[PDB]
Amino acid sequence: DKEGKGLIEATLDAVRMRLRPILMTSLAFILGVMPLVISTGAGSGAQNAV
Amino acid sequence: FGWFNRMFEKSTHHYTDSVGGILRSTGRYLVLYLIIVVGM
Amino acid sequence: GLLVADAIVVVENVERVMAEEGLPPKEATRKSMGQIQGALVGIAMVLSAV
Repeated sequence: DKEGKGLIEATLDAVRMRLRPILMTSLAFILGVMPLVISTGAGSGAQNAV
Repeated sequence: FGWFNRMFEKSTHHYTDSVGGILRSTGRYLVLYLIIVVGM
Repeated sequence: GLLVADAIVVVENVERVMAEEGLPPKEATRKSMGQIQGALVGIAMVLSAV
């Protein structure tokens, strides 16, 4: 649209210069949500299933 | 200094170029995403 | 998790149009939240569906 087109060659040029986020954001999770799954289970049996 | 090397290489040929070679194919992911959806 | 998440995008966005195209300060994110314009705001007008 507003920028230079890419039927197949803009879906690749885009998914190249900012994968960092979608790899470190969906990673700042994983282990920030893991003190729920394990490391606990004593005071909260609900942090497990949450 | 040298750490970014282990992922800057895995971003291009191991990802972006193997990402071309997935709609360079398409085909089978019509049934793989239905073995995944109805399998779910 | 999500409150940590969507902040990262505008933060690393300065690492794009400064470490890539050179130009320094308050312009290296000016036209960057333009690709995340409605992908920042009009998001959970509809991911606020569940």
